[PDB]
Amino acid sequence: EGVEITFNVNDYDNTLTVYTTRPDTFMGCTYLAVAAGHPLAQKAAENNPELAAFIDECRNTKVAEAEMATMEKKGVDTGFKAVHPLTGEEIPVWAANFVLMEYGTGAVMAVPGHDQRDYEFASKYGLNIKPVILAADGSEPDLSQQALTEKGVLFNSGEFNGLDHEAAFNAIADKLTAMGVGERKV
Ligand code: MET
Repeated sequence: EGVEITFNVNDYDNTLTVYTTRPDTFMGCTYLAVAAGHPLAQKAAENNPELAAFIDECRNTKVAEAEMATMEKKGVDTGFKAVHPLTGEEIPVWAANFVLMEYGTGAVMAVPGHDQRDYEFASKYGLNIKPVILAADGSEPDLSQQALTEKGVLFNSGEFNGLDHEAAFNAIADKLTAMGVGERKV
């Protein structure tokens, strides 16, 4: 059980769609990551040689999911901005070597405040790291050095503040659904 979530992207005729099993952190989404082989990444490749090079470098490295906690994570800013549906604010779309086309939409929403892979990528590239879950003693999480990986009560999540994990999961899934922008999967 998770959700597909659809973002519009400024100056791009298609949409971006992401799967996650953690809609509860969705207010903490500070950027999107697409596979090198993804249509948006290659529409952008057209006016970007750094990305052309990166895409070719990736086409060589057969990155396997199980080998990923090991590999140097790498990526490039596509230039495209996506609009966060709940928030209204623009977030960068990056191409990343750790996102694949084979399984999934070839795109992922990232919450570096609460997923460690996400935290390492954002640390390395200067992307925003947003706390939305509280530590288990109900303090603000320490995000000076690593991601707070625990499930917990949301904060700094607007209308969703105060909700525990299961309540957040449903309240944010239901909202994205009522906005016709999200879909539960079984
Ligand atoms: C911060 S936990 C959720 C983030 C992760 N990228 C996911 O889509 O599940």
